[PDB]
Amino acid sequence: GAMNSSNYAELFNNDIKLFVDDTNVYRVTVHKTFEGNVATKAINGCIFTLNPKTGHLFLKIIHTSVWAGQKRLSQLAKWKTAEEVSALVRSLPKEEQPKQIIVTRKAMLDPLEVHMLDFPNIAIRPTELRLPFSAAMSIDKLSDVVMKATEPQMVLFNIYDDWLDRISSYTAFSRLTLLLRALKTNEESAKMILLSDPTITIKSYHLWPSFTDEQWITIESQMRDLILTEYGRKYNV
Amino acid sequence: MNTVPFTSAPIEVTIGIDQYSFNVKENQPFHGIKDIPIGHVHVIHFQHADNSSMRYGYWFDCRMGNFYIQYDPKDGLYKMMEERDGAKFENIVHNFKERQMMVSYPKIDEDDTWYNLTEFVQMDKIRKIVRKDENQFSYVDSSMTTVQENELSDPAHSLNYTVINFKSREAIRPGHEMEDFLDKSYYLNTVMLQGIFKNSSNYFGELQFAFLNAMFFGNYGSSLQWHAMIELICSSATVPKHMLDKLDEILYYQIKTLPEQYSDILLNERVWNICLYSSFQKNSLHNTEKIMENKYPELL
Ligand SMILES: C[C@H](SCCO)C(=O)Nc1cccc(Cl)c1
Ligand SMILES: C[C@H](SCCO)C(=O)Nc1cccc(Cl)c1
Ligand SMILES: C[C@H](SCCO)C(=O)Nc1cccc(Cl)c1
Repeated sequence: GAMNSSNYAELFNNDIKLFVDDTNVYRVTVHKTFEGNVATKAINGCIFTLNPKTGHLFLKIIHTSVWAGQKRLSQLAKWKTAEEVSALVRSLPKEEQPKQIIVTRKAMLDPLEVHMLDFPNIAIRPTELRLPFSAAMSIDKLSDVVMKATEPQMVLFNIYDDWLDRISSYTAFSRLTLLLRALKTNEESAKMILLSDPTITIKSYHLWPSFTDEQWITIESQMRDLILTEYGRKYNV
Repeated sequence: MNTVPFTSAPIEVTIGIDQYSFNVKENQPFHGIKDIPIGHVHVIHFQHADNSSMRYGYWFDCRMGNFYIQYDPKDGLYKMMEERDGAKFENIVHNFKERQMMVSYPKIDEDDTWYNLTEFVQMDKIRKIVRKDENQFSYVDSSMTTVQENELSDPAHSLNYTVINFKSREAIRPGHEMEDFLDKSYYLNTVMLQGIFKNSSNYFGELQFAFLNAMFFGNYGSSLQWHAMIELICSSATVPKHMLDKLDEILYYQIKTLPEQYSDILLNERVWNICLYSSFQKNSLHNTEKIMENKYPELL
């Protein structure tokens, strides 16, 4: 059934699985009309589909044209996500298709279930974890490719850079979730932490800076401080 | 006016005949039910005094043969039997009537309840659901599972209702996934009405038959089937106007007849609120909505 703290280690076993997050598929700015009414203008979005064991990120970019003339976009977005995940699965060789797909919001279950009826053996599951994948657009290189897209496009990343050379996927995921939680709680502080040292750069083929093992420990400490910090500034504790 | 003769009543039992029920004591001198209206299917049903577990009974049509009930002390139930010797049959019934040993099917002349509950239930169509070809009547009980329940275990003793499953390739056209899931008109009108049932009369008959097995036997798979057939219509944006109007009449008499004290178990809150307040047909079932609101507002 659902995914939570009790079965957390299942993410790093050898059954292929994908997280799907649809938070950033349908994105708008809200603004005033000349008549003083309110209207939205959509902006490009993305589906965040992640293999937590390998770090492979299938970033499907949702170009604003996909909404033209459509109604009920928030509902449509869940079905468009499902359509694109189903298309991704069908494009993968059989030995690469996932045995499970975990959605980060329960409203994706029925759309994805329906789009995957052809794959009765792929388990579609919710989770009780409050994962911070919404913050993916706070990673500059992901935000950049999304905003620059002039047409639908799939881009592939390893969201763990080269981390798996030195640490396990459990640790790699833990780091990623801590970074994304910080970016979600205070993006400016988080980025200042990441980027206040010019001696540590982001390689052209990477998303995050080239921290040594010790620097990552320092960085992780600062991110936990910030999350507690803002949790005080928020709750006055 | 036809008759169902009982050889006797050796065990204390509550006897149902359509929407009526009466008590017979153990070894009471009882020889059956007379004045049964010709032209309708009927159901005769049983609940033993000593074990209200297992309601059971028989769907029959008097035009299809002469039928009698005989208790079987080995299998422990009232069985329906066909008597092929028509003379011997009329002879025994006439003796039982002369001695006034039969209760009277007590139809009030104003009353169209049974007609309205059974308008599209045929006996040959009932046999398509309850498979036992050597008899002209069909046995049902509380515990019989449906062919769909057995997909999720004796196939001989199952109720073969039409399988309805909203998250199935049958229900969903490739390339129309959101369309067909959010508006089930394709599944209703093309898959079910045109390709399985052939007409809405047939669609209503199975729905009527699932309701009555739910109500008279507490048969859970039947209740599931009744609610699924309602929900398929209510969830379709495009339904013939005459099917909606008839559906409203059908459900009205079902809700009217339901025992007040069983509404908590026989009525699915989610389906009914969806159908009356959220679905495409939320404005189309005026009679059903009025009786539901005045009779079971707690379910809503
Ligand atoms: C076959 C047995 S013959 C046993 C008496 O000869 C039977 O009971 N027939 C039947 C016909 C009409 C009414 C009833 Cl209640 C029964
Ligand atoms: C008590 C309910 S209502 C009474 C008739 O409307 C009932 O069915 N009574 C009944 C009594 C004896 C024989 C039969 Cl067939 C019915
Ligand atoms: C098509 C199905 S046969 C079952 C498997 O699909 C059918 O005829 N149902 C039906 C129609 C009228 C009355 C009754 Cl009781 C059932």
